[PDB]
Amino acid sequence: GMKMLEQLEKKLGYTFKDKSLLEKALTHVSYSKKEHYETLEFLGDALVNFFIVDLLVQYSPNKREGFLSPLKAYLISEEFFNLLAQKLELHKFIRIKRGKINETIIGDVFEALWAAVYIDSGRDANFTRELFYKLFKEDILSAIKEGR
Amino acid sequence: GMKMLEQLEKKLGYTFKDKSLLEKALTHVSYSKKEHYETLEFLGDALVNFFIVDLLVQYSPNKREGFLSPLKAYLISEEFFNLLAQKLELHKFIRIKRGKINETIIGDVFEALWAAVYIDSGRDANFTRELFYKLFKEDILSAIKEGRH
Ligand SMILES: [Mn+2]
Ligand SMILES: [Mn+2]
Repeated sequence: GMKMLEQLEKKLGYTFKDKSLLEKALTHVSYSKKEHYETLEFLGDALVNFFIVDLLVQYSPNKREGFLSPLKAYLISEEFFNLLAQKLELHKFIRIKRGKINETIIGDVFEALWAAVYIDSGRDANFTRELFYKLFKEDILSAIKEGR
Repeated sequence: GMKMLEQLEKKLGYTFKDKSLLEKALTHVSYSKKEHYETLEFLGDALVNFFIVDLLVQYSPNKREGFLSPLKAYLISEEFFNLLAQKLELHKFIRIKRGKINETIIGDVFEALWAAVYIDSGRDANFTRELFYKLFKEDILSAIKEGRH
């Protein structure tokens, strides 16, 4: 919606039913102490961590946990979440006040977005995961084979 | 006086399409080096983590990260995981060698068990989620209102 949201949604590849759901995920507490992303981030943290270990398990030509922890630490790293975030230019949609966006914050909004997509889609974890793979399964896969 | 190998499906309310997927989850290295639950439990960690957290987020009274976290470390602890497995008599079904099973293998088999369901199901996160909740949604909410840890 609005003169902005519609554009994040086309990059996202998903249009929301509840627009304020999307907005809450992009909004820093500095902007609204009443409706900001902290709780969605909490959810999206577990959600995304799940999406990525799934790809990790599914792929990865080595299956011992001893191999899986390292790339995993990377794939959930703030550095890698910023990488995927860049594919949506998320810095551009975040709602913030007295202060500037960060990698960390971009990292937390990213988890928040996915939690609201999950929820907005009626808590549809299979669709959400696929949305996620459409967008990022390519990088995640290139990552695993030692992609800087 | 029957149903030794399993009974566990009727507990879960789910019949596996591939039995060796359920077998794999309940199998520890000491019994089978070929297929033990190691990789599933890795998945299962992340799987059950999200089931619990999703519940936590909608049902806890305080939606602040401050209050959610200490509850969350409880609800995904081996201790509590065990209390969830006791409802499955999971120990009963584990294919483990020697005499020491322990509390770490069990919550781990608990973890690898909901990952095997996930996968057997054709990766249906939603169905697996509800299947999970039908069995423990009860105890998770409860534990939220008492608030431990
Ligand atoms: Mn975060
Ligand atoms: Mn574990």
